[PDB]
Amino acid sequence: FENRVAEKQKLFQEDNGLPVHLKGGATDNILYRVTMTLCLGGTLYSLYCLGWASFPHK
Amino acid sequence: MAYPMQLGFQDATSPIMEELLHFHDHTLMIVFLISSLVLYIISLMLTTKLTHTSTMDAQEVETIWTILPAIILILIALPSLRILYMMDEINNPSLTVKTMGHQWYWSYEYTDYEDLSFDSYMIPTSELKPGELRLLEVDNRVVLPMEMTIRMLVSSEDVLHSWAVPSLGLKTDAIPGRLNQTTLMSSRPGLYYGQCSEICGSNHSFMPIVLELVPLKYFEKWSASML
Amino acid sequence: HQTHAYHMVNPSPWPLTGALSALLMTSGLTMWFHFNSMTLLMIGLTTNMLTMYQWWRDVIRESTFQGHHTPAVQKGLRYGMILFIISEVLFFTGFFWAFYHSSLAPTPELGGCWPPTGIHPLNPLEVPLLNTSVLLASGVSITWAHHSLMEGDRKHMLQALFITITLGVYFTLLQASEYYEAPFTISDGVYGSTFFVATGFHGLHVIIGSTFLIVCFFRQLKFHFTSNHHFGFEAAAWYWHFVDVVWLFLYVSIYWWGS
Amino acid sequence: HETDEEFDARWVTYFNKPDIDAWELRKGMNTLVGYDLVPEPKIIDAALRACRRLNDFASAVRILEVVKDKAGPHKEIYPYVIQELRPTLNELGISTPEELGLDKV
Amino acid sequence: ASAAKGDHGGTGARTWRFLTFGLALPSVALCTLNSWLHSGHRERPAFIPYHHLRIRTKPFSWGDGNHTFFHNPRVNPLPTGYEK
Amino acid sequence: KIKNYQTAPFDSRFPNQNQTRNCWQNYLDFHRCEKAMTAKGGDVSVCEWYRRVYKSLCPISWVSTWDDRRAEGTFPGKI
Amino acid sequence: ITAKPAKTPTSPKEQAIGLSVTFLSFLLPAGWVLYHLDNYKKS
Amino acid sequence: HYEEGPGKNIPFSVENKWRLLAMMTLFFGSGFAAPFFIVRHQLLKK
Amino acid sequence: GDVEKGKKIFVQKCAQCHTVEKGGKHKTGPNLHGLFGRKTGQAPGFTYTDANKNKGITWKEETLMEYLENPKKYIPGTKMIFAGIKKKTEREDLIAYLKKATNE
Amino acid sequence: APDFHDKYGNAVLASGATFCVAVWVYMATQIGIEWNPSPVGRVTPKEWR
Amino acid sequence: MFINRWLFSTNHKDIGTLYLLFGAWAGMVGTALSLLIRAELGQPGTLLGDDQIYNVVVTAHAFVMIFFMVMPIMIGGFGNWLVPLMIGAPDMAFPRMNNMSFWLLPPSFLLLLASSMVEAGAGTGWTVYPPLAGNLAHAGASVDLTIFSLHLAGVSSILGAINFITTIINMKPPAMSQYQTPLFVWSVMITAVLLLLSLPVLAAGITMLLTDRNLNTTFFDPAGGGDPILYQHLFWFFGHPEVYILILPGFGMISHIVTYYSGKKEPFGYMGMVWAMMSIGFLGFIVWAHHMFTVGMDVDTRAYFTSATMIIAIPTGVKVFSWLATLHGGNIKWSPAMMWALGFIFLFTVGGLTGIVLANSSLDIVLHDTYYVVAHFHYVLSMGAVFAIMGGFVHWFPLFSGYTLNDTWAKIHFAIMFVGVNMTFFPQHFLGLSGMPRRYSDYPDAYTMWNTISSMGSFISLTAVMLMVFIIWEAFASKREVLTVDLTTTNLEWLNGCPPPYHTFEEPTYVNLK
Amino acid sequence: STALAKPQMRGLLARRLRFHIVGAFMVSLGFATFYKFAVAEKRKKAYADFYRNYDSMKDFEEMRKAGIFQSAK
Amino acid sequence: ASGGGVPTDEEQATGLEREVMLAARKGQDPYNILAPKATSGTKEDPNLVPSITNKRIVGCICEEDNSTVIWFWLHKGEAQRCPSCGTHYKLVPHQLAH
Amino acid sequence: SVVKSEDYALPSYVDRRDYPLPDVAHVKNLSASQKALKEKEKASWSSLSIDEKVELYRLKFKESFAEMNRSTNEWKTVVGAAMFFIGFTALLLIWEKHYVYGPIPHTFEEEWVAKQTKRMLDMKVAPIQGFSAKWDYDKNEWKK
Ligand code: HEA
Ligand SMILES: CCCCC/C=C\C/C=C/C/C=C\C/C=C\CCCC(=O)O[C@H](COC(=O)CCCCCCCCCCCCCCCCC)COP(=O)(O)OCCN
Ligand SMILES: CCCCCCCCCCO[C@@H]1O[C@H](CO)[C@@H](O[C@H]2O[C@H](CO)[C@@H](O)[C@H](O)[C@H]2O)[C@H](O)[C@H]1O
Ligand code: CUA
Ligand SMILES: [O-][O-]
Ligand SMILES: [Cu+2]
Ligand SMILES: [Mg+2]
Ligand code: NA
Ligand code: NA
Ligand SMILES: [Zn+2]
Repeated sequence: FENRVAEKQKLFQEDNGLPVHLKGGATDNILYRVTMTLCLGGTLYSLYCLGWASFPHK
Repeated sequence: MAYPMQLGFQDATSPIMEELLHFHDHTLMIVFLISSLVLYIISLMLTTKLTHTSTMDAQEVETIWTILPAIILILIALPSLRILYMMDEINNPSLTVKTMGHQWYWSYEYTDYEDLSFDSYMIPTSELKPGELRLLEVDNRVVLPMEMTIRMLVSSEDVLHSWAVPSLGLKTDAIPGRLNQTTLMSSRPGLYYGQCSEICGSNHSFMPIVLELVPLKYFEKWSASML
Repeated sequence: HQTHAYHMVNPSPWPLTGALSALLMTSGLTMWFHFNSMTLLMIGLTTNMLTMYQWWRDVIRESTFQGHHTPAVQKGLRYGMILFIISEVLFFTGFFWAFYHSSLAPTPELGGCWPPTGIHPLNPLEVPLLNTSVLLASGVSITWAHHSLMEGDRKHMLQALFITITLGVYFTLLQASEYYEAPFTISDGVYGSTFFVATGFHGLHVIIGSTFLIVCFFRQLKFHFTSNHHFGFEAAAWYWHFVDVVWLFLYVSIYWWGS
Repeated sequence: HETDEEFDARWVTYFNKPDIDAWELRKGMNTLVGYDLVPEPKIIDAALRACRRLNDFASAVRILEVVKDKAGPHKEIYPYVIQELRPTLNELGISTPEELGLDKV
Repeated sequence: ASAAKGDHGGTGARTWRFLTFGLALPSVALCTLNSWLHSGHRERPAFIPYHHLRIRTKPFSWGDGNHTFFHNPRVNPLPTGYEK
Repeated sequence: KIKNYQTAPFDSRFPNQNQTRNCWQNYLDFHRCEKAMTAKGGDVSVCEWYRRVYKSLCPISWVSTWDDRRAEGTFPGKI
Repeated sequence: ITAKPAKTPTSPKEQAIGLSVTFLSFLLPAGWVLYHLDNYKKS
Repeated sequence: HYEEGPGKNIPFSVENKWRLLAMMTLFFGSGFAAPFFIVRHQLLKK
Repeated sequence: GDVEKGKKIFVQKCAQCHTVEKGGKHKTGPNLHGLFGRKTGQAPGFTYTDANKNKGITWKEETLMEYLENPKKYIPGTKMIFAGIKKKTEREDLIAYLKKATNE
Repeated sequence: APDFHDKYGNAVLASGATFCVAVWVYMATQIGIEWNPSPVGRVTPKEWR
Repeated sequence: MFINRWLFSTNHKDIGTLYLLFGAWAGMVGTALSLLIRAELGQPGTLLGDDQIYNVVVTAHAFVMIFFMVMPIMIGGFGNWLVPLMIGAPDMAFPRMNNMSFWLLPPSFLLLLASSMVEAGAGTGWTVYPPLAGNLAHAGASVDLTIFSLHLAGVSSILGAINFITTIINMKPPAMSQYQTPLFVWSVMITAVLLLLSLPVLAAGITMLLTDRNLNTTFFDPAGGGDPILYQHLFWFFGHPEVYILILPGFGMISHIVTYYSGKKEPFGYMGMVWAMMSIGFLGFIVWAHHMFTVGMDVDTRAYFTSATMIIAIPTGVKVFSWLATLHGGNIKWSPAMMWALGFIFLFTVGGLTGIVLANSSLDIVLHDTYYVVAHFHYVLSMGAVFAIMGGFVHWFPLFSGYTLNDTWAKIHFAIMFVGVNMTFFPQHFLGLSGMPRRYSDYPDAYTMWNTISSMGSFISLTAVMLMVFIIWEAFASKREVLTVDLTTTNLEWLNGCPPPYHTFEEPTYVNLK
Repeated sequence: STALAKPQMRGLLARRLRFHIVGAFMVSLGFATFYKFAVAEKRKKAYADFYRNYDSMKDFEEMRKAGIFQSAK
Repeated sequence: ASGGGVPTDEEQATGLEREVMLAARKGQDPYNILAPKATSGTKEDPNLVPSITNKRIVGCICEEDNSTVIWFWLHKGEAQRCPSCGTHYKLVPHQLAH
Repeated sequence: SVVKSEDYALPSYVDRRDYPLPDVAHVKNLSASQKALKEKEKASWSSLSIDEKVELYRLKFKESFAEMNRSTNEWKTVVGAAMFFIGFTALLLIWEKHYVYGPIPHTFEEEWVAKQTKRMLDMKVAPIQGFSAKWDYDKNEWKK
């Protein structure tokens, strides 16, 4: 392994206005989008499961 | 039992409940002394145009208002603890009666001599006989001899309940797997009511306790007739 | 431009995703327990991992890559980790309380004795003794890793951290195996309850602590730590020590004294 | 702790400083009215004379108001203070709040 | 105690490494041997349907609802006894 | 022989509100006594006092559960 | 505390509107449910 | 950057007092209503 | 046994989950008109467990004596939640009440 | 200049207290609320057996 | 823009505003639940159904007022808004973790409202005792949803505790010692230490309840050798510190309000106030079993718990007398906030004294599980904690918003609430003395008059709450922007204007060591 | 026309507090006995007079004749 | 028994951490990590209060161990005085942009 | 005055009994005759008229002590408005009695109460102070 921390410091200090969670590049965007879709889809699914469990149908 | 517009405790039916009335009078007098002193002092602080807004020295007046409360607390604790220990002292009962809480009724077992047991259910409102008390009467009362030291043992066969009779100063939780003991001694014959005192589900409000205190000789006949 | 030394964090989505994953895991355990379904639960564990990954990733970017961890910021993190460990100690204290309450006053359903009738405790001198020597040895090897790092020695830091992780893994497989061989189960009354819940939460904390050490090992491979600035490593060592001490209390209380 | 006399003397000295500035005049008065007392005429006399060296007529009238205010419901104190200040009020041409109709609500 | 030890005239990594290889790992090796000796299959207890054990107040949420999570057929009887 | 029995006396081993163990100890004492008497061919009526005390103190459903469990071979206390 | 004059003064009549609307938002929905209690109580 | 100052440091608009009234009404009124509707849900079950 | 004693026991312990009359609707548990001389799990249009459906005993005084003492012992898997009636004499009276009442 | 309190304070006080009293007396006495007061000095006990 | 600001916040002021909005909405939920309780009791008979649906309401009332109303408002709302500003810090220590403490509460509250929607609800009491809360007497998901709701609120507050302690210890100006921080800062720090230590124990206990309900453990089930009373120990070891947690930040606010509206630069006896709060936080850990005096504990244990509980009156009396000594000699301004604080002082005192009556295990036998306990805790919560919150809200609302309230309306609001809460809870002393039990949907006829009066009281407090909404509306509707605030030299939170900019103290304060 | 006398000008708030704090005590202690004599002492005497010649058997015979007991007609 | 490979702060510290580090070596405190020591506080010897802008908030602990701190804005230009004890403060340029 | 937005940081004016000399003068911008009057103020105050003196006082201070201390009629509005709102509450209590509450139980009917009272007296409910103590058993009436 070689010490490549100076390169990363340069990338994360670049003056492009990006918040830290997106500053790594397009991969950050994808991961962010996956996480937020699963959390939001999941929360909607949990609301669905609430409504279902809220009535009896037997 | 309680009666309409009542302010304080139900009349004492046991010497220990009498002790608790006097101790509550002693404590409430103190509560009234402290609460009125605070209200008077607040009024005093708020009714003058004179001011003093510079720094005030806090090490002299602070002693009094630390030490006088401590003394007051001991004046409460001393008679409070006398009574706690009185209630715990050895008594020698002449009878032991068990009660089991259920959802939602009480059973009683008197098993010193015979296998006597029965259930005790609230009288529904629509079945009260004229002059009977809503939510308080039961079909089978807890018949007990008056003027006798009785060991009550309390448990449950399902959830927590709590067996209480305010007149006698009693409240003992009913915990499945556990056998809690309290002592009962009525100075008088009569009918003495109480109500389940631990939330136990749908009909918590609807599983009361009624003691029927009568001379030993009547208690005997009634026991025999209940077998 | 600020003239204090503290870190103004960029607005971040991970708190909201962390919160939502907690909703999904909890409502997911509900569905698994009552509606025979693992779906919500697996979504929530997924989002929970994704959230932890990106959150701590971002803390690494902020500190190693961006230089925000001034001594004042680092001191704050010291406090935060010490307070978090304190709260984990009080969490275990509840399980020890439960253990001692049940074992000091055994009820009649148990036969009025401890261990209960029908319970054959593990021998505290067999695998539990080995687990003990494994966690203790790992306290020694992590302290070697710390000193190597302060003295600037990359290779011995990595060897020592590697040994420490290997012992945590060894403990974890010893424990998994002892769980499989134990002739009592979690449903074997209050003995099985206190035993598996207390040592199970401990097992989980060993897996967490070992994973934190693995993160430190990878950050070290990538040269993140300087010989003077390596708070991720110290937090993981304090947590590792906390994990070792709880085991000592388990081993004395539950394996030795309660056998 | 000091005597009443020594407290009063320190305050008289404070306001008598020839080149007292406006900040010091304000600080002295706002400090002094925080105490549990109505200031002696000799202190108020020195503060009014400071207002004169500072060409500040309005603050002189305000100082007389605050003396009345410090006395709260003890209504005999302010007429006594005014009496004692009369020769200074006349020398400096200071009108009292009453003479200016500033006591009317 | 001290144990039998010695040092504070020098540099820490070297000592902690000495402790790791000279005391800590030898200890783990001895306990490992000690286990890989004083082990071997304890005979299975003998079933008694005790009511404080094999508690079932709700089915578990996996399998057929009646097996514990690390169920071992050799040593963990079900409420009705050992299986298969 | 020492009847007159009104109820179980105060027992200084169990002086507190929780009486669970007083019931249990007397229940065990009765059954241990009676097993030992039959084993050693002896009396059994010497066990009576313990039966009176447990019967006084013990909820009927406890006694009856413990009795079913002894007949089942699942009583957890040593007799 | 002192303040500037109200940028958009709310007159007595507008207060009466705001008060009324606020009270009705609490009272009508609850009032509706409590009025129809016995309908649900039909098991 | 974000707007600053009175009426700008909040997640709801106070530009129009009548829109504001409607929002506050739905906000507080929904929290106040919710337990009556849940009691009703439970009564309608049996 | 004693019918009106058995009436009280039925009101307090069973009426809440059972009705007795010809007609009377299924509540938590099946209606009971015509119980005696007859097989188990046969009340028209009630959903039994398979334990109660497939029990294969005939209700009469004798089989009700055993079952009411301990329902889940007699019918393992039962959905009837009821501990049971310990007293022989109370079981006799409840049965004598049900003998009369479940048949006009 | 008189303020709101100067102009309307007497009227708010008079009308508010009049309204408050009238509506509370009315609610307490005219619509069948069961107060369950004490029977003492008021009820004639009657045979119940 | 909106999403970055309000969902992704790392700013202490906006996160405090979020907590205040959440706590205000939860207070509406709590209030409705309190009216449903008092409607059920407001005449003899059954209004709703039996005790199951009644106690689902009583249990939610309590969880909502405590976990979603009082703690979020006091600690999340006033704590986040005020603590950084009072120590000249640029934000909290962990500004992104602070945002997670907030966002855990909506899902916690959703779980609570799911508990009440499925099955028949968790009609357990807010203490959640087994076996009533176990899987036979409360089969199905409700109580597990309730447990999970408590786990999330617990995590939210533990991480909030870590953030406040680390912020208050580490982020003061370097010359400012702990003995130079305001009493409100102290009060939040001490509350934080109580949260930090008490919530994990609650967490261990409700996890054991979850595993008894779903994994066949038997911590609390006698059949496996467990003990229902072990759950009560664990619960109350959290639950007594929990009541000090609900009041301590209120004590801090009251010291600020009483000082401010007395025209003083500081509270009387500052070091005595710090000592009293530290003494109260410590003693609040060693008294929990006074919630268990009827469970069957030995007499010596009951004697110890009686005595240790009373001792807490001494440091608390020092705070009440020090507030009076603060008023002494003040230039009293009768603002609405001061009126809240004076009502707090007297009414909290009354509630603390009935707590001392309850501390005596001998008398508590007859008062336990009766309305006398309910009277006690509503005097210290529905007057105490709530009055300190309303006093703090009226006092600081122009700082947070930039706009002033109409003071006449706010005084009107105080008067109505004062009458309502006293009419509601005062008669509950008589009901408790005379034997009326807690958690009852109906009562023997003799208890009619006081129940009737108490329910009428609850409607007057409703009218106050409605009026409060209108008053906040009027303020935002009128837009009177703050000009001058007095006493800024001893109230640093005001010195950046109203509202302060999004970033404050970007340049820290200068403080000499001297 | 005759000077006004010099009045007391110092410690006016403190003088006020020292005068009134005595009364605060007396009114609150003051109530003193009131609860004590009007409520407590009356209670002690009520229980002592009730039981001084109480006849528990005559009390029971009265209740029995009134038909109140399940155990005793 | 040893070799190297671990970077130092001097080689690898960056951003504000590095600025604080380099400034500490020169005895400088641009990010306000240390408490300043008071001067005699007279008009002739005022406390010098660095600011990067035209005003800064001062807290004055007027006597040692006061629990009450007196706060006020100090403005660019002529020295101002604590309103409680009168000690003098004067704003001076930051330097601070270093 | 183009002092408005950095203004919170500037010294400001307050009328308060306990801070008689505020940090700034009330009037910020003077007219010509007010400036002439400030210059005249540097000479003997005896040469100033009453009106000039009041003017100098009003340049420096907004309200006199007597103004800032005046009592107001606010309590009338506050007490009367509180009573109005508590009276409105009774309207709600009327509606709830009329439309939420059904039948009170039959045990509150006058005949039930007459018989229940006798039975309470026959069992001597609270015979020491609370209830039956108030019954005269000899004369068979309530005690006077
Ligand atoms: C704000 C919340 C709060 C606070 C601060 C307190 C404070 C105290 N409480 Fe309370 N309490 C609760 C909320 C709180 N309580 C709740 C919610 C419950 C019920 C839980 C449940 O079951 O659901 C409860 C229950 C509870 C019980 C259990 C009763 C029972 O269930 O049977 C007891 C018993 O000791 C108790 C006592 C006390 C005491 C001694 C104090 C002390 O801290 C009070 C100290 C204050 C003073 C004494 C007044 C000021 C002092 C002076 C003016 C000095 C002079 C005074 C004297 C010399 C006496 N409380
Ligand atoms: C190998 C050692 C490492 C341990 C990790 C192992 C895997 C499971 C997950 C661990 C999570 C930790 C503890 C949760 C409690 C129960 C698990 C205890 C440890 C364990 O794994 O116990 C097993 C049973 O597990 C079971 O039920 C398994 C059921 C899993 C259900 C999870 C329940 C989730 C509980 C909620 C946790 C809430 C946390 C609260 C947060 C704090 C808030 C501040 C033992 O197996 P057995 O066959 O019964 O006996 C062995 C006989 N041969
Ligand atoms: C616990 C706190 C809650 C206190 C609430 C008390 C306040 C009451 C407010 C009014 O509520 C309304 O009352 C009407 C009746 O007055 C209802 O109409 C009902 O009655 C009308 C007339 O009888 C019918 O016309 C309607 O169709 C029928 O819904 C209407 O739905 C309901 O919104
Ligand atoms: Cu049984 Cu409550
Ligand atoms: O709780 O007090
Ligand atoms: Cu407590
Ligand atoms: Mg209880
Ligand atoms: Na280090
Ligand atoms: Na009701
Ligand atoms: Zn100073």
